[PDB]
Amino acid sequence: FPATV
Amino acid sequence: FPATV
Amino acid sequence: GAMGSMERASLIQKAKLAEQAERYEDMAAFMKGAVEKGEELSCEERNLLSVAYKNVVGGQRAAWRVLSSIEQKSNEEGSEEKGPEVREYREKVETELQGVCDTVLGLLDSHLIKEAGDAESRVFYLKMKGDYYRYLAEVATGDDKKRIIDSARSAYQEAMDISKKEMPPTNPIRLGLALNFSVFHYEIANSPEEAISLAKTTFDEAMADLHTLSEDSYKDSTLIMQLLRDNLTLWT
Amino acid sequence: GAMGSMERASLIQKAKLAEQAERYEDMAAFMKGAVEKGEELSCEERNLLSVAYKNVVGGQRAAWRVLSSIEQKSNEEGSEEKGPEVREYREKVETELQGVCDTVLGLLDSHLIKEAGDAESRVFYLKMKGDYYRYLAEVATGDDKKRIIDSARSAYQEAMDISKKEMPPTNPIRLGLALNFSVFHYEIANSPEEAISLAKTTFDEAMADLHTLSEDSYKDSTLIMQLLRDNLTLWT
Ligand SMILES: *CC(=O)NCC1CCN(C(=O)C2(Nc3ccc(Cl)cc3)CCC(F)(F)CC2)CC1
Ligand SMILES: *CC(=O)NCC1CCN(C(=O)C2(Nc3ccc(Cl)cc3)CCC(F)(F)CC2)CC1
Ligand SMILES: [Mg+2]
Ligand SMILES: [Mg+2]
Ligand SMILES: [Mg+2]
Ligand SMILES: [Mg+2]
Ligand SMILES: [Mg+2]
Ligand SMILES: [Mg+2]
Repeated sequence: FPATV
Repeated sequence: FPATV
Repeated sequence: GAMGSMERASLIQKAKLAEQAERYEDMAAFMKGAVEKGEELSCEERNLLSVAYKNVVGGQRAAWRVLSSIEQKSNEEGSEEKGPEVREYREKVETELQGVCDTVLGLLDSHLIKEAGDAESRVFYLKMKGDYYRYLAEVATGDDKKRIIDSARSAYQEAMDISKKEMPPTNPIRLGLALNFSVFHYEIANSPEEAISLAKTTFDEAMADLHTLSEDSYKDSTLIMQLLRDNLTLWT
Repeated sequence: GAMGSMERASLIQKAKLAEQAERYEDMAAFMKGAVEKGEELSCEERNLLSVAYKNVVGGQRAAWRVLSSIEQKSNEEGSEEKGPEVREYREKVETELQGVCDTVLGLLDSHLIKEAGDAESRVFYLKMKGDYYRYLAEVATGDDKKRIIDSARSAYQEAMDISKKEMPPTNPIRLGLALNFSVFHYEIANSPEEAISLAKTTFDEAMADLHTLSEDSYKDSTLIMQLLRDNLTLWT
């Protein structure tokens, strides 16, 4: 899963 | 801390 | 609300303790109480709010994905019928997730966003609004799925417009917003090209502004730039 | 109870799903519902029950220790007064922990232990009784602390007596009981010599019986033997 902040 | 199961 | 009798400062103190104890549900409840005092939030307090709910919903999303995968496998050819339990439990987790999202969206709507006039606060809250509509979109399957997706898009877009006018390209909030909006494009809006273009342009424009920064600001900006690069590597 | 309307088999199915999703609070609630159906538990079901509550109370104990350490630091010379919040929040976590312990002890008392006639089930439940009184003892400071400690000791001792009569020295339940009772001696009863003697004798008697075991039983027994050795290394 892609990076989010 | 010591091992417990 | 159960936190109505506790001092604002005590709720903030306890949110910090809850974070140290990795008690994110408690952290979120404390911060909800603090927001409901009605005063605007400082930067640090906005961070506590976001960290708390990110961690609560993050755990719910991970659980939902596990359950959804089991459910999908159950609907494959040759899979033995095991009754309604997998769907029921996925639905239970889903409903709890939607509840948390609705709670956060409710705090933003009543009345954090409307009182947020500085770019840094308003962008931060609008990013959160996009994020929690995105989480709703991840689990949406019905009549409103398009409207939920559009709500996320609209919140992100307003945040992007303010960020580009008011913040430098290295600002961590601007960077984090762009990171997440890019993920929205890739994962929710079926727009991988838009996702990749946004991540690349954001990275490159930040790179060009690093020279203006102190060592500590450089560290903050480059950490999020690396997340942009990580996603680009995943997607290309 | 909220699980009263759900089938026993569905509760067990959902406990297994909750475990896969790392939703241990849900897992524990499902298993409580299953116990309250009134039927005895199979081995697998006893394991689900224990895993669920071990994980819930384990997280509460870790949080309590973080908070207790902060509280102790606040009571040191030269520490600035920060008000009642640290004590209050430690108390909140403590009360929730005690509640979980009381719930487990209640299931054991009504009516798991009394219906458990086979050595493997009765020892398993008595070990759990010792464990949850031990967790109560970890946070006890009042008039009843001695009685709580003695309740843990008594439950462990009855389990040990049955285990030694009825189970081989490599049996994993016998081993796990001895591991935990040894920790009780070291951490709760201020009896490090008893702790060390128990761990050593248990290890050595198991070693001597490994020759009787299949490969799979050998693997199970030696894993817990290594935990005994790990504790002995910590304590010597
Ligand atoms: C009040 C305010 O301006 N907050 C922005 C901070 C938040 C923390 N931060 C970060 O770089 C990390 N988190 C983050 C969260 C949200 C947004 Cl919009 C950007 C950045 C800190 C934790 C992390 F995991 F390393 C990700 C970045 C600085 C900006
Ligand atoms: C029904 C029954 O007989 N259960 C005993 C099993 C439990 C699992 N097991 C183990 O060796 C581990 N857990 C454990 C738990 C409680 C007791 Cl009394 C002994 C052992 C499996 C997980 C672990 F983390 F690796 C520790 C040992 C076999 C015996
Ligand atoms: Mg006040
Ligand atoms: Mg639903
Ligand atoms: Mg654009
Ligand atoms: Mg029935
Ligand atoms: Mg107390
Ligand atoms: Mg003895």
